Formats: sequence, structure tokens, C-alpha cells
Amino acid sequence: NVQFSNQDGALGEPANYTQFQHVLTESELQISDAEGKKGNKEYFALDGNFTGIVNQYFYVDKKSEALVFKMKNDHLRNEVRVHKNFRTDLPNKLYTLSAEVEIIDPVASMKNSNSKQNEITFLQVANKGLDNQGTHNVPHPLLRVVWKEDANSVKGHFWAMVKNNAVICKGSFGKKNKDKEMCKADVAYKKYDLGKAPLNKATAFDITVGNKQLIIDVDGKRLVEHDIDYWRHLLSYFKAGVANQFTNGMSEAHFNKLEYKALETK
Amino acid sequence: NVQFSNQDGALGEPANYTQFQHVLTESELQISDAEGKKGNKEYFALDGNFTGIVNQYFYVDKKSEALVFKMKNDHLRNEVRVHKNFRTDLPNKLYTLSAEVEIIDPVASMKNSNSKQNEITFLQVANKGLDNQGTHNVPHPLLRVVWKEDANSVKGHFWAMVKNNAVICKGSFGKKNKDKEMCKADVAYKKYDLGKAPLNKATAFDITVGNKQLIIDVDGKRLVEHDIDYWRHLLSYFKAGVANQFTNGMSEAHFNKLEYKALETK
Ligand SMILES: O=C(O)[C@H]1O[C@@H](O[C@H]2[C@H](O)[C@H](O)[C@H](O)O[C@@H]2C(=O)O)[C@@H](O)[C@@H](O)[C@@H]1O
Repeated sequence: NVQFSNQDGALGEPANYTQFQHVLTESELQISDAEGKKGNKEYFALDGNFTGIVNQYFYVDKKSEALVFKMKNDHLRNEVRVHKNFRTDLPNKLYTLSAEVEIIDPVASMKNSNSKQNEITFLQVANKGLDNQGTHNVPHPLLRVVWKEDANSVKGHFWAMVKNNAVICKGSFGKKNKDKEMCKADVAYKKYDLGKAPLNKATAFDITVGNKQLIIDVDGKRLVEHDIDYWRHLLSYFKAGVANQFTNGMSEAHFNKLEYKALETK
Repeated sequence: NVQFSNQDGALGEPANYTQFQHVLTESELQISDAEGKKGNKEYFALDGNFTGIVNQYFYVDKKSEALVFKMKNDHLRNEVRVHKNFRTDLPNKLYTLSAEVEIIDPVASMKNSNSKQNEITFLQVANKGLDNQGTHNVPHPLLRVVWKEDANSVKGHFWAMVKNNAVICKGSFGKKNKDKEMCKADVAYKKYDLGKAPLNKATAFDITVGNKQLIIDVDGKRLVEHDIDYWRHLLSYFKAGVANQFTNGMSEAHFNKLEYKALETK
């Protein structure tokens, strides 16, 4: 069971900080019990009410006012999940997630890892499926924004890992596709270098989905403008926090800013 | 297996009739061996060349110049399949199949049937899938235009059977959905009455797919204008001929007209 405690006032409660209040009301918390079963997940603030929701892994640092996410162990996660399952294909509906993030001591996080991946995912666009119930879910996110230890000798960069078709390539429903060209790592994904991650400094990310486009700005500069016509049928949603693709360590992300905005016109 | 012959000149060869040449060049023939096993199907004119393709089940009546499709037995078929796998969701791309059809003595065709369906399908909009290879095919056609013996005491009408979502509701990939509300017959399909089939007279059908609409005109009159936004990701295609959903008899359709036209602009 995941617990809540502000450690006698040491930890700030996220719902008490105006800069995070709106995104919190628009979301729920999906967090693993670090010492529970593999890949486990608990849900809180199902209604968007984060009042009282705080613990050692999810809090606001009272001095910096950063929203802090932590999690230990491979495949465990700690994320705010924005509730809207939005269409990505319409010209008059644009959905934006804006963040300023610093990943804390990621090389140390990964010291004892033997993962071949060695990534921390801190922003994501997932699909729900064809409908709000998750029918025909595709078990691949549209986007993962990650800190990656070593990508063919390029060390400590941020990357956007973009799923570049709508094909199921793993699991029970991917058996017919997994060995085809469309499921090869270099075909099913397009990767964008978002730059070397800086030390002791936050980096701004702005992700806009809509009008058949996935747009990513980094520190105010447009780096990704990717056509996602192929994803048109999939209702999609934002997550932010940490998700571990490395073993035997704890990740830690500090968000100086986390915002969500829907721009629906006409 | 399927053999070709004009019966010493008695049968007209479809490729020799100018009014059918264009649709044929744009299609292939998918036809069953009438004596073979349920569901069997053979393929001819893979390149659109129908020269020499004629037999007692697929011919032009030399007197009337009707293109004749016949087939006997349950779940056997005899259809031209138009090659283009088109998008249905774009405003500047519309795809039209136009036919004038007469179903010959269908009550006699079904005289010995024990099928609960008792339908002859003679026009169809199918999906290929997400791509030309058929990835993630949905095993349900978007549309079937049929002659139906009896639908809730309404006898001998034409119907448009329209699949009203993009959900797989049967087969190995439908197990998770098949018992849900979205797969119930009354939800998964919308049925339109296209009128009582006339005696000894052809009926015109014009099917237009594109711009997120499925339109059906019957003798010029717009009877179906259905929003197909839900099908947007599925590349789709036309078939025309006969497909039997009844047992122990022979279907026969006479097409005075069969045309295909793509209206692609910018
Ligand atoms: O397949 C990928 O692109 C990424 O999948 C991730 O696992 C998914 C998993 O398939 C489920 O959808 C689950 O709900 O979420 C996981 C996720 O991390 O979002 C990871 O395996 C990631 O490395 C893959 O690259």
C-alpha cells in the first residue's frame, strides 16, 4: 500500500502550490509501491483532487518549490496522468504539456544497472485506444521523452523516442507483426536528439499534440515537428513524472514547472 | 479448379464490352470453385487484364449485355475486387462505385436453404487494414449491400448493412470484445432499408466513400449519408458480384452497369 505523509511538515504538498494546482486537477496519480509486486501500480486522485496527497516519492520541495518525483526499481513508475483522452488529428483541437525539468544524478541512479536500455522516461504521450475504454489499445506510447545513459556513444542526452506507425509489435496481439520490417527498431521508431542534459539546471519542454502533428520545443526552440497522421484513430494522453528503464537504482526528477492546456476552437 | 470457356461462342467475354472495360482493368477476379470446399477462393486477372476470363459463372449476356455473376453454395463467392485500397477520411479524395443490378429469382435461389441469414451480398466496401499489406485487418466489411429473404417480416428488400465502429468482434482477435455492448448486433451495425427489390427490373446503386462519409444513392435518391469518422484509419476497397449467405442454391446477379471512379483533387 502506497502511503502519504508530509514528514511532519518537511515535505510540501503539491496541491498547496498554485503553479501545479491546475495540472493536478486535470489528472490522477499513478504510482508504484516501490516494495510491492513487479510492475505494480496504485491510483490516487482519481477525481483530480490531490488534497492531502504527498509522500517521500511525490512532494514539493519547500525551498525550491520543485515538484519532485522519485521511484526505485526497474519498470516501476510514478507519474501524473492527465485525464483527457484527446484526438490528435483535428485542426481545431491542440493539447499542450509544458514542463521544466531537471534529472538528479542520473549516472548515479544507474550505477548498479545491468539494463540494456538505461533510460529514465519523464514525459510521455500514450494512447488509450480507439475509445475511452481502451478498445484496441496499442501497447507502445506515441512519445517517450527520456534521459539516456549511452546511445551509441552519445552519453547523457535527452531524446524523444517516437513510435512511427500504429502497429502492435509485441505481446499477445503482436505475434503476426513482430518479425516484419514495420516492427524493426529502426522503422517502428524515430529518435530525436534533444541535446545534452545540463548539470544543475532545468530544461524546458513543450509538447503539442493535435492537427496530425507532434511538436516538441526544447528551451524555446522547435526541435521536433513530426507528422502523426498514422496515429489518427488513437485517443491519446499525457503523463509526466518518472518511469524506470534501468535496474537496482532510484530515479529522481525535479519539475520547476508542469502545465497542461487544451486549446479547442471553432 | 476454375476453368474458362465461352461455350463455343455462346457467352460474351466481359473484357470485350466497353462499358465494363475500365472497372475490369482496375480490378481482379476473386472466384470460388462452385464444387469446392466452403470458403474456397481463386484469383485471376491479378494485373487487371481480363482478356480470356469468361465462364458459365462470369460472363456477359450477349443479348442484354449484362455482366452476369453466378455462384452456388454457402459462403462461396464470385466478385470483382477493385484494386485501390483507399482512404475514406480525406475531403479531396472520393471513391465511387456505380452499378445497375437485377437479382434473378432470389426466392428460388434460397428454396432449399437452411441458413438463418438467407442473404445475397452483391456490393461491398471492405477494409484491407492499416496499410496495403493488411496489417490489423478488421474482419468485418464497412458495408454490405444485400438482397435479404426476410428481415423481421420485411421480405425481399435490399439492405445496406453498415459496420458502425472499428472494433474486432469475432475471431482470434475479437475474444476480448465479442461479449461487450459495442459488439452486440444492434450496436455494431446500422441497417438501412434500400427498398423492396423489383420484379424484372434493374436498380441503380451509387456508393461514394470519402470525406468521412459513406453515401448510398438508390435510383439516384440519397438513402444513406453515414458518418464514418470511426473508420478513418482503415484503407478500404470495393467489391461487386455475388457472395452467398444461404445454402444449397445458385445466386445470379445481372449488372447492366458497373463503374469505378476515383475523384482525387487539390
Ligand atoms: O514499446 C515501447 O515503445 C515502449 O514500451 C514500454 O512499455 C509499455 C508497455 O508496452 C505498456 O504499454 C505499458 O502500459 O506501458 C509501458 C510503458 O513504458 O509505457 C517500455 O517497454 C518502453 O521501453 C518501450 O520502448
